[PDB]
Amino acid sequence: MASETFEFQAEITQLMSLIINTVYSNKEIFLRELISNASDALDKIRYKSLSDPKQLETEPDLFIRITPKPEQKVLEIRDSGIGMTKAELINNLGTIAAAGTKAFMEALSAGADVSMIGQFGVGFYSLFLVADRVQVISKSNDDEQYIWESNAGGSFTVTLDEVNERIGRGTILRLFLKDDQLEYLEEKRIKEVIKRHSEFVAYPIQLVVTKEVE
Ligand SMILES: COC1=C2C[C@@H](C)C[C@H](OC)[C@H](O)[C@@H](C)/C=C(\C)[C@H](OC(N)=O)[C@@H](OC)/C=C\C=C(/C)C(=O)NC(=CC1=O)C2=O
Repeated sequence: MASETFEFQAEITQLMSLIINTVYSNKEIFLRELISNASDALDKIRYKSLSDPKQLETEPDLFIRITPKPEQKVLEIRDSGIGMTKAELINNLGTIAAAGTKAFMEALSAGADVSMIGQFGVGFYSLFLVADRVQVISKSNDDEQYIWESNAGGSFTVTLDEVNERIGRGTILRLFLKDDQLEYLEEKRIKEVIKRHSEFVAYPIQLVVTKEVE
């Protein structure tokens, strides 16, 4: 319940500020980036399990799941991958990405397409193309479930999770969509973005759709 507050390394702050404010036209690339991250996390729990099969037991099903939450203007991207500990959330989302953000920012200033962001290993931050706030909710086998929260400002919070559904293992990216990016809540649009940029994914991609019965 009591949150802890941390400062972003200056370079990450710089990268986020640029992305949340950019008028780049191909914002849909965020979904490919987050699906790729989900796939990586799943690769890692699968590989870890080769020599430690009990690691799968916390969530035997390996999947990527996409859930639009229209009333809240939220889009969730979930995986049952390896997940992240508290220390991992703090270090990797707040500091380790710093250098990668610098080289990528230099490439941007030179004319690189924002879509290159994954090749510089900082594609997580592409979520700010469509969202002005994010909660990363994560459960590693090695720690409790935690919430990392950022609004692209210079600081982020980490809080022990006593408010969200239990995930057996893995991560939820909960995107709070900008008012002009609500198209990414629609089933039709989501399918077309997946089919276009994520053709070769080794894991099931599940879409959770809410429909009124008549
Ligand atoms: C190859 O590893 C990747 C790294 C190196 C490093 C951070 C990996 C991380 O180390 C603790 C875990 O091993 C890994 C399993 C966790 C994820 C991929 C998370 O995604 C999900 N769904 O768990 C991702 O998002 C919340 C966290 C950070 C992503 C960043 C900063 C990024 O921008 N791009 C990156 C994409 C990557 O694939 C990246 O830096």
